[PDB]
Amino acid sequence: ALILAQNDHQEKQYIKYPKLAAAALMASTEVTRACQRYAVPESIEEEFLAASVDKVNKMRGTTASGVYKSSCVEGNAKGQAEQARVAALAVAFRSAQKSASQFAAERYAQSKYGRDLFSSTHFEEGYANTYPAMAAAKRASSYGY
Amino acid sequence: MLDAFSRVVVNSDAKAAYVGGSDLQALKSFIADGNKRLDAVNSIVSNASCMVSDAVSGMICENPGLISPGGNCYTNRRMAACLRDGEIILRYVSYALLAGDASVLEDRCLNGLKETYIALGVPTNSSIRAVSIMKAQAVAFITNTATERKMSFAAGDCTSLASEVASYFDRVGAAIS
Amino acid sequence: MLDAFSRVVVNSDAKAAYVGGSDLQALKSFIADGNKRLDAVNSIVSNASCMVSDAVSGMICENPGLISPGGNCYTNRRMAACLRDGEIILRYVSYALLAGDASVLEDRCLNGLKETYIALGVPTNSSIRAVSIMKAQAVAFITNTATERKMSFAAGDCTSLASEVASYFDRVGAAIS
Amino acid sequence: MLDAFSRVVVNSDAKAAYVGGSDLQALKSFIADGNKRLDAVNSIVSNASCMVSDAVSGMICENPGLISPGGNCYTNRRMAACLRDGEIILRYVSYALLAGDASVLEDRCLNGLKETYIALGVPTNSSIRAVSIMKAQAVAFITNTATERKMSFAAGDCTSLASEVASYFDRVGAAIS
Amino acid sequence: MKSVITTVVSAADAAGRFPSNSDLESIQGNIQRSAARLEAAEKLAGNHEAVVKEAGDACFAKYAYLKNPGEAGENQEKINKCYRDVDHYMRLVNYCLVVGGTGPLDEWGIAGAREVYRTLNLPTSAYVASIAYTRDRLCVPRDMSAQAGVEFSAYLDYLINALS
Amino acid sequence: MKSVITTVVSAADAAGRFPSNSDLESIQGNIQRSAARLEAAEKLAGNHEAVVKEAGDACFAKYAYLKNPGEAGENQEKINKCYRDVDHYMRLVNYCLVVGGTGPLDEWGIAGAREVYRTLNLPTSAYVASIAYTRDRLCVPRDMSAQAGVEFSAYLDYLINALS
Amino acid sequence: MKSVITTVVSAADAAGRFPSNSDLESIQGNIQRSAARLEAAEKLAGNHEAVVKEAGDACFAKYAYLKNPGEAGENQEKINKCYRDVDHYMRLVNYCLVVGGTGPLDEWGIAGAREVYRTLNLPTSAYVASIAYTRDRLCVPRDMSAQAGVEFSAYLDYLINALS
Amino acid sequence: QTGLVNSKFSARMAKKTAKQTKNKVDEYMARSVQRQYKQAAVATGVYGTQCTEGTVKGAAEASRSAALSRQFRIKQRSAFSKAHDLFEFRKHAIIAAAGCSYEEKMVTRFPKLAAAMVLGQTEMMRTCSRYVVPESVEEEYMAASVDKQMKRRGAPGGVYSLSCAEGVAKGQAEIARVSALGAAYRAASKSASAVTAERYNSMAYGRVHFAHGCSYEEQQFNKYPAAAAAMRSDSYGY
Ligand SMILES: C=CC1=C(C)[C@@H](Cc2[nH]c(/C=C3N=C(/C=C4\NC(=O)[C@H](C)[C@H]4CC)C(C)=C\3CCC(=O)O)c(CCC(=O)O)c2C)NC1=O
Ligand SMILES: C=CC1=C(C)[C@@H](Cc2[nH]c(/C=C3N=C(/C=C4\NC(=O)[C@H](C)[C@H]4CC)C(C)=C\3CCC(=O)O)c(CCC(=O)O)c2C)NC1=O
Ligand SMILES: C=CC1=C(C)[C@@H](Cc2[nH]c(/C=C3N=C(/C=C4\NC(=O)[C@H](C)[C@H]4CC)C(C)=C\3CCC(=O)O)c(CCC(=O)O)c2C)NC1=O
Ligand SMILES: C=CC1=C(C)[C@@H](Cc2[nH]c(/C=C3N=C(/C=C4\NC(=O)[C@H](C)[C@H]4CC)C(C)=C\3CCC(=O)O)c(CCC(=O)O)c2C)NC1=O
Ligand SMILES: C=CC1=C(C)[C@@H](Cc2[nH]c(/C=C3N=C(/C=C4\NC(=O)[C@H](C)[C@H]4CC)C(C)=C\3CCC(=O)O)c(CCC(=O)O)c2C)NC1=O
Ligand SMILES: C=CC1=C(C)[C@@H](Cc2[nH]c(/C=C3N=C(/C=C4\NC(=O)[C@H](C)[C@H]4CC)C(C)=C\3CCC(=O)O)c(CCC(=O)O)c2C)NC1=O
Ligand SMILES: C=CC1=C(C)[C@@H](Cc2[nH]c(/C=C3N=C(/C=C4\NC(=O)[C@H](C)[C@H]4CC)C(C)=C\3CCC(=O)O)c(CCC(=O)O)c2C)NC1=O
Ligand SMILES: C=CC1=C(C)[C@@H](Cc2[nH]c(/C=C3N=C(/C=C4\NC(=O)[C@H](C)[C@H]4CC)C(C)=C\3CCC(=O)O)c(CCC(=O)O)c2C)NC1=O
Ligand SMILES: C=CC1=C(C)[C@@H](Cc2[nH]c(/C=C3N=C(/C=C4\NC(=O)[C@H](C)[C@H]4CC)C(C)=C\3CCC(=O)O)c(CCC(=O)O)c2C)NC1=O
Ligand SMILES: C=CC1=C(C)[C@@H](Cc2[nH]c(/C=C3N=C(/C=C4\NC(=O)[C@H](C)[C@H]4CC)C(C)=C\3CCC(=O)O)c(CCC(=O)O)c2C)NC1=O
Ligand SMILES: C=CC1=C(C)[C@@H](Cc2[nH]c(/C=C3N=C(/C=C4\NC(=O)[C@H](C)[C@H]4CC)C(C)=C\3CCC(=O)O)c(CCC(=O)O)c2C)NC1=O
Ligand SMILES: C=CC1=C(C)[C@@H](Cc2[nH]c(/C=C3N=C(/C=C4\NC(=O)[C@H](C)[C@H]4CC)C(C)=C\3CCC(=O)O)c(CCC(=O)O)c2C)NC1=O
Ligand SMILES: C=CC1=C(C)[C@@H](Cc2[nH]c(/C=C3N=C(/C=C4\NC(=O)[C@H](C)[C@H]4CC)C(C)=C\3CCC(=O)O)c(CCC(=O)O)c2C)NC1=O
Ligand SMILES: CCC1=C(C)[C@@H](CC2=N/C(=C\c3[nH]c(C[C@@H]4NC(=O)C(C)=C4CC)c(C)c3CCC(=O)O)C(CCC(=O)O)=C2C)NC1=O
Repeated sequence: ALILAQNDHQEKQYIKYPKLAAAALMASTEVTRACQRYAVPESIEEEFLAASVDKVNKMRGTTASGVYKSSCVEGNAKGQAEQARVAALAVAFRSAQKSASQFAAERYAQSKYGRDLFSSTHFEEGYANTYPAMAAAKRASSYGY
Repeated sequence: MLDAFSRVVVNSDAKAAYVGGSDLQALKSFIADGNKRLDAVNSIVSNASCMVSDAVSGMICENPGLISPGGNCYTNRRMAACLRDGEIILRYVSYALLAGDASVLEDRCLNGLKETYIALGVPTNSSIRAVSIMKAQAVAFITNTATERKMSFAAGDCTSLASEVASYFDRVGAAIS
Repeated sequence: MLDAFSRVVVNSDAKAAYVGGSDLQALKSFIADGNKRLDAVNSIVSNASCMVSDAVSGMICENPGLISPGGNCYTNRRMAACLRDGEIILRYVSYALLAGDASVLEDRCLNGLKETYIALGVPTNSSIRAVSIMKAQAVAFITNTATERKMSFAAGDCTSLASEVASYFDRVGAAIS
Repeated sequence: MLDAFSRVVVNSDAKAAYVGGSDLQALKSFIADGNKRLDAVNSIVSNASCMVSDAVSGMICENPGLISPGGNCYTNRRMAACLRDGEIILRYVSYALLAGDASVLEDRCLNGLKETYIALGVPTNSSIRAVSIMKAQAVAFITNTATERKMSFAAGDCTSLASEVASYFDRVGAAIS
Repeated sequence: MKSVITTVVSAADAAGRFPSNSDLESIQGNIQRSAARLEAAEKLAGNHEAVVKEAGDACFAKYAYLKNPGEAGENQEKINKCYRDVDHYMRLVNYCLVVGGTGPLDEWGIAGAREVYRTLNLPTSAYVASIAYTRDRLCVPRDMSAQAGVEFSAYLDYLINALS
Repeated sequence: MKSVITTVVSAADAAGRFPSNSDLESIQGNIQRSAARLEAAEKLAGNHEAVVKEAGDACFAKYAYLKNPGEAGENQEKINKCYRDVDHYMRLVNYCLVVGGTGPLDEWGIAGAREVYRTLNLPTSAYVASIAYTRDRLCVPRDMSAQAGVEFSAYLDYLINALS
Repeated sequence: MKSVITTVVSAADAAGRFPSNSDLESIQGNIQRSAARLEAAEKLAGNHEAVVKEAGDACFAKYAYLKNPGEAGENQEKINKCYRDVDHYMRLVNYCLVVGGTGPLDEWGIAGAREVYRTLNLPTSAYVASIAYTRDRLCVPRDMSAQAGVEFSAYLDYLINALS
Repeated sequence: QTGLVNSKFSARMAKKTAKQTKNKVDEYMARSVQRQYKQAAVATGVYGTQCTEGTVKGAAEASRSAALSRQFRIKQRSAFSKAHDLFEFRKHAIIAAAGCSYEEKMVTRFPKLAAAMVLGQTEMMRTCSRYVVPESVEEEYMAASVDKQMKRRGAPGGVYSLSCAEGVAKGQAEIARVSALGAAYRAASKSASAVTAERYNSMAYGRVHFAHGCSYEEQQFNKYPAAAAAMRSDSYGY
């Protein structure tokens, strides 16, 4: 949130209030659909490039010993794992019904998102501008998933 | 996921038949040599770190143009990204050897590995040589026929699991080509 | 196709204006050294079959992984195809050097050739080097600093046409990258 | 095919001699009347639309039997093909004036045409009267003696170019009649 | 487009062959006679508004029936479109004075022109009076030089030969 | 034959068109360049017995291995057949200087050459030394004119690029 | 991949038939004659390093002019790449012994070979010298069996029928 | 949700992407060019003599099911044989769409447009190998010599390809006999005005598509236009 704040008042508000900066990231990745839940790979080789970093992203969903952490859990009652399964396919289907102006917006927004927060080098921005769905599958590492 | 106990149960579910003792003969034989298979998987995992160094440096010494500029294992980022996927293939065939069925391999590691290596410019002819030396390193560790480090084992034949792990490595080879 | 003459026509067709005396001085100076364009492109086509043997074997001796078994220049059908497109690219660059514009390049040669080399497993990182050796050879024959053959030309300056072909091989090198 | 510059090659290849000072007087003169020749083709490309209509309606005013029912100008489909092939042989003789030889007539116009015209029901008497009337229309444009349209040119005798096209029209009007 | 360059670069590409010494020799013709049509270009471009004032009413000189009601030139704004229409064709022959071929004519001026005039009822046999009036309106030492007039007239009656 | 004249007639026959000013200006290249390509015409035709003798042994000077038996230079009538072939080629180079293009070399010397020389055990690298020796022995103001030496050598290394 | 099994099932797939009794009978020929060509396979495989040194120097024994400056054996690494290619041809004739046909030659050694050796200026007459030195070096009951020398050498002179 | 490679249960990204729409525009120009090239055959209201399927009631429906299996075999090509089919149909269409830069522009984008034009332009001026019957055994042995060289890439290395194959089912290839035997007779029993339009267009086809300024190949094509109409592209293996 320090590297998406524009003026120094906004980056001062993100420092003093750490719960604000968490939902500031949740502001910017909903007004620009750079989530995994809006990520549509255009082809099968970009679908696999998305899954190359989800398996790194699930590796922080477990601890360093190998026990499953509490950050990644898809059910708390009987049948809630199926209820979360049958709901997430609907919002995956709603991610395929965007307009052509909405698809081309987030395609240039995902590659924008992956190369200012997650590119210290030339190859990390080499993958982002060529495969924008790989840039959509990079979490902040405060989340387990 | 479909393991060896669950491969047969979707075959019976294609016709909705109760699975019976004519079909457990493949399964009760499979559970009888399960101590051999756990003696087989452990021989791979306990030598798993150098086995990808045994293979990828075997790939470089056979073909020295990969470390040449213009090769796809040239820079130090790329050799790290080849040794990273040297061990993912060995991790995912130890997942298929322990489960007794290659339907953890064909969907969690190779469902789309063909077009991934095509669109990245990864050479297909040298990734066959990266995985075939690990094919010859599996069957030396299953059959305890390693010429530099032999492991202590109980006596008996183990030629079926060497044929099974070699039948997992060619499915890696026939899909990425 | 188009050329350098028709490039200012279709730029003036977008504004629907008559090409007056103001913008034709780019083409008034172009016909003043029309002998220089023919005196430059004659050095390329006279050494055209020897430039692609100078470049493909320069690509092999710098990156020896193509002549490894399995590699992209191992089957003797494949080396015949690599020398086949060495003189296709050298034809189409010398087409664009003769016409003065690169409009013959990205519709008959460079159109779809990037995804064709990806779908064939052609290593494009060494395929830049086979073009860039032809860039260093076409810039040597035009200014006549080629250190095994000099030709007979009238004295003057040809650095404006040395960069005309050097911006065309890099148009090939940027489209298949 | 042949042309005028290729005719002295195959005349010299008919005995495998060289092309020296004996055969070059016809060819060193050929570049001198080249600006007469390039002005002769420019005269005939200017006015091809009426001079086929001068010919195919001058065939009508001496022979109205094809607009008689059962002829060859009774159909509007057939009257297009008499206008389409009235200019193709005009296009081929303008090819022959640019080439300096009638080599393109005996393979693309003459050969096959007599075997064509028997299988169509073509009146052979219409063939000779069409070409000879537009023969006089051709040399009227070449010698600038067209009595309802004039043209600006450079001064000099031009009957050598008028006789060269006069040696072409009696070729094609002979065999198909 | 058809030019001097674009014919021989497309002809050599038919066999997949290099530019031979025949093909460099055709480019040499496009230098000396290029300057003949080049001084016809900006002299036409500096005087284009006065030719269409004389080529516009020439179509209404010998065909004064265009302004009758019931035809496609009946009102004033169609005559203003008719003055716009010939200025496109005088812009197109200014382009072949640069490229030396018939490139910007045969795809931009003739291709489709046989069917848009038969479907919108504009007479091509009366339209060619506007171009052919400018053919004999050519004073070869007073308009421009001499050898410009043997090719600028050749482009205009090519356009007469293309519509009819 | 492929010449300057034969290209533009086939381009107009492909389009189904009359020879326009793009095709007309190609023969303008046969006005300024045919003064220099025909300057080197009779220099070869008037001295064809001199160039064949002291370049035909330059084939045998670089490759003296042919005089061993089993090879092509093993008897005198084979060498008498060997000097005929480079006398055939320089006749064809003289045939392509007088035609403007590269027609007589292509139609009569190069087409089918790669099939005969492999089966008859004739080294094309032994052909190319006799051709290329005439290129660099050629002095620019002494043998011919300055632009004719560029012109005669440009047809010479086309044959080197044809055989290799 | 021209083999016994491959050309008999592609003819059945051309007409869309099943493998009939004409097609199973060709594979019956791959038991009797397959004993002889496979017996010569490990004879070549077990002794390949002594072939390409002792029959590879016969290229520069006869054609000694290649070591001279200018030609294809002008230094060490072009000499070293020459011994690699006869070792490439010794694998593809060993690969043809086990496919029962002319498979790995016709794709990996023959097709396109006659254009590579032209543009790389490699004389194919030197290639057939080192192969024909292996063709006549055959003591028939001492290399292999009596009929194994027939089927082994049948691919050797097929290659000389291909390179020449 | 994450990708389908780990712990999912149904295939996703069922959306019209860029490559599917690029295939969708190219299929529609294939249904426009094949519309327009059939307009020269059926120019009046009646169907012509050569727009026929067969003679037997079971053979007219067998023409479609063969051709529906023929278009699968172009889809079943290898990646090297698809790319050689890609650029060779690009080259033979610029020779087809000769004098226009706009008609040259459209084929360089759309790839199934290139297969649609040069198959239909062969069948517009009837330069096919089926529509020509040579008048004598002089012209026939010239025509029988050239197409065996055109059949020489049906077996590239002596083993057959799939593109030359005509039998796809049990008893399939016998209908492929009699459909072409009737096509040989209808080409022989065609109208006298059409068959001399065939020989002149086929000898104009071979001089621009395969001769390319050669005096010898133009001379045999002007002597034997039946051999010129047997000359096709080399992307067709048959
Ligand atoms: C879950 C599935 C899964 C795999 C199957 C592997 C394999 C794999 N490797 C790479 C990525 C890579 N993989 C290689 C590997 C190789 N290149 C070669 O020349 C050799 C043949 C081979 C090593 C032996 C290299 C060099 C890169 C990086 C390419 C680059 O940086 O441009 C990628 C793209 C994403 C990335 O950047 O990592 C994937 C998916 N990793 C995974 O996460
Ligand atoms: C140019 C470089 C180069 C290499 C890296 C190797 C690569 C390599 N290793 C093996 C063959 C093998 N490679 C290994 C792997 C290992 N061996 C061990 O003792 C360890 C446990 C582990 C490394 C940590 C094993 C177990 C075998 C089987 C033979 C044996 O060592 O007992 C083989 C096949 C048989 C052979 O030729 O040896 C090859 C090509 N060879 C080379 O030419
Ligand atoms: C009109 C445009 C046009 C081109 C640009 C060329 C280029 C081109 N090359 C190939 C085909 C090929 N091209 C190469 C070339 C190379 N591989 C290498 O290692 C080198 C980097 C490079 C040579 C310098 C090879 C090796 C093949 C064959 C691949 C195979 O056989 O599988 C193909 C596919 C068709 C075929 O297989 O022949 C095409 C279109 N040809 C054309 O028609
Ligand atoms: C590793 C192996 C290796 C080779 C095979 C050569 C190949 C080679 N030659 C040149 C550089 C060149 N290559 C040529 C080509 C030729 N020279 C001629 O006179 C002929 C016409 C033609 C060979 C038939 C020319 C003309 C130059 C420019 C310098 C010169 O020779 O005058 C370059 C460019 C160097 C650079 O990029 O800076 C390379 C790679 N060099 C190598 O390092
Ligand atoms: C039966 C009906 C009938 C006709 C339609 C005309 C047609 C016609 N015109 C000419 C004769 C000619 N026809 C033309 C053609 C033309 N003249 C021009 O000035 C234009 C450029 C162009 C019309 C577009 C020319 C140039 C001549 C030569 C005489 C001349 O016009 O100066 C002749 C030959 C006269 C002869 O030799 O006997 C005929 C038959 N005459 C007829 O008897
Ligand atoms: C049909 C084929 C054909 C050609 C090949 C050219 C041949 C050619 N080149 C130049 C002429 C020239 N060529 C060059 C070029 C160069 N000088 C150098 O020192 C550099 C090495 C090189 C730069 C590329 C220069 C500087 C001139 C003089 C400028 C001029 O008069 O045009 C001239 C004019 C002077 C003369 O008569 O020689 C001609 C006819 N023209 C043709 O019609
Ligand atoms: C029945 C009549 C008949 C013909 C008209 C020709 C036509 C023809 N030529 C080639 C084959 C060829 N045709 C040429 C063309 C030429 N070669 C030259 O020396 C000239 C420059 C130019 C003729 C003008 C070339 C260079 C090849 C070989 C490369 C290729 O396959 O195109 C092929 C492919 C099969 C083959 O190689 O024969 C055919 C059918 N062949 C025939 O059998
Ligand atoms: C059609 C082309 C054409 C020619 C090749 C010459 C004809 C010609 N002159 C010489 C003969 C010669 N040529 C030269 C010229 C030179 N020698 C050099 O060392 C310099 C590099 C160069 C000056 C620029 C000299 C000095 C001789 C006499 C010595 C000799 O070569 O025998 C030779 C070889 C020896 C002989 O037979 O006399 C030939 C064929 N005239 C022509 O019309
Ligand atoms: C071209 C036509 C053609 C054939 C049809 C076969 C015919 C055939 N089958 C076998 C011979 C045999 N075939 C079988 C196989 C079987 N036996 C059974 O009862 C099962 C149905 C089946 C098991 C898969 C066995 C077990 C033998 C005997 C063992 C052996 O010969 O290896 C033999 C060797 C013995 C003999 O010579 O009779 C022959 C020639 N070969 C041919 O060339
Ligand atoms: C598996 C199939 C296969 C082949 C058939 C060969 C064919 C072949 N040879 C060479 C390349 C070469 N081949 C030779 C060989 C020879 N030159 C001679 O004078 C002798 C005739 C012969 C040695 C006996 C030489 C000297 C070169 C180098 C040519 C060059 O680099 O320009 C090349 C280019 C790449 C390379 O350097 O390897 C290829 C593909 N190579 C293969 O991979
Ligand atoms: C696997 C393939 C293979 C063969 C085809 C043979 C062929 C062969 N023979 C010799 C080598 C020899 N070969 C012979 C044999 C004979 N000399 C004659 O005159 C008789 C015709 C014939 C008896 C059968 C002799 C006497 C030598 C030793 C002389 C020498 O140094 O060449 C060599 C050189 C290296 C070696 O000794 O092996 C080879 C390749 N040997 C092989 O290993
Ligand atoms: C899907 C894409 C698509 C195209 C690219 C075009 C291509 C095309 N044009 C025509 C048909 C035509 N095409 C033209 C166009 C031209 N002729 C010329 O002489 C000019 C040089 C050129 C303009 C650039 C003309 C004038 C016709 C009708 C007459 C003819 O066929 O020549 C036909 C045959 C249909 C018919 O007979 O009418 C086709 C397939 N049509 C399409 O549907
Ligand atoms: C433009 C208008 C147009 C048509 C009237 C139809 C023409 C047409 N093509 C085929 C059917 C076919 N047409 C071809 C095409 C060819 N075969 C060859 O040998 C040549 C290479 C190529 C052009 C002659 C092929 C390969 C088939 C399928 C097999 C066949 O029946 O011949 C059929 C079914 C009848 C039959 O041939 O058996 C018809 C009516 N298609 C059209 O596009
Ligand atoms: C004139 C229209 C026409 C034909 C041709 C034949 C087509 C034909 N080919 C056959 C059979 C056949 N078909 C082919 C393929 C084809 N043939 C070749 O010589 C080459 C090079 C080919 C690829 C282009 C081959 C090679 C065979 C022989 C293989 C075999 O008979 O098993 C069979 C026999 C199928 C059977 O009886 O089951 C027929 C009927 N019929 C026709 O109506």
